[PDB]
Amino acid sequence: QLTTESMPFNVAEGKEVLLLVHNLPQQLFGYSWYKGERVDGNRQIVGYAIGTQQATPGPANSGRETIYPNASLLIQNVTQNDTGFYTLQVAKSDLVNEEATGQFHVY
Amino acid sequence: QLTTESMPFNVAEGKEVLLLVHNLPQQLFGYSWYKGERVDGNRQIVGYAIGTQQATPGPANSGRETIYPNASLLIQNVTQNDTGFYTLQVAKSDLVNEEATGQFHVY
Ligand SMILES: CCCCCCCCO[C@@H]1O[C@H](CO)[C@@H](O)[C@H](O)[C@H]1O
Ligand SMILES: CCCCCCCCO[C@@H]1O[C@H](CO)[C@@H](O)[C@H](O)[C@H]1O
Repeated sequence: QLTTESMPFNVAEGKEVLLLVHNLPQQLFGYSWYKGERVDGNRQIVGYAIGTQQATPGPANSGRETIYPNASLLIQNVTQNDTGFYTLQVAKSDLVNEEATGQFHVY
Repeated sequence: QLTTESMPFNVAEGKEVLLLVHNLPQQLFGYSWYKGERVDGNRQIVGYAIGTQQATPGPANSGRETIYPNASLLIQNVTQNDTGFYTLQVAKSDLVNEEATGQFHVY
């Protein structure tokens, strides 16, 4: 149900990409974005909490990402390193969290 | 820092095992326990809120689990399908969460 997609799906090097997000839940505490295919705090880019509206970088944060209040993740001056899979956990207050994976390709 | 450890490490099928949890961070708002090596809501056993004490069964819930305020998980009438790996996510209120993976062996 929860999905993410990249606009565009194919991204020239050095140009922008937007990771969009769809079918969020009714009710969420916040979002966590991760590089690659699985939830892992060693590959966390950012945590975001809606109520205070508070982003915090994790270790995988490059400095070129911007998370928006609807979960969307912008990346500018994208690099070969950015290419491929991203992963998004929606955190809920009842601890039953939802997760999604998407990607884009760099050329 | 956050760790988990099985007691006992080897469990006779039909007996009990207790998953001890050490070094909870400060400023957390709940727990998730997942079956396996990875955080993944498809194999979740429970999400638990520490303020309200509500434990919510996930897909991987058997009925034999009991979860404590300090995050420890007891499992009773241990089957063979309970063997191996369990993974813990501590939900932090900055969403810069933490994870831990321990195991046990049935016989
Ligand atoms: C280039 C950066 C501009 C701002 C990025 C935020 C774009 C908004 O984001 C989009 O909004 C739509 C309606 O709210 C939703 O349907 C999409 O799923 C969502 O990701
Ligand atoms: C059947 C008994 C179940 C009661 C809950 C288990 C007791 C809580 O576990 C306690 O916390 C940590 C590991 O869990 C350690 O720091 C402590 O030694 C341990 O007593």
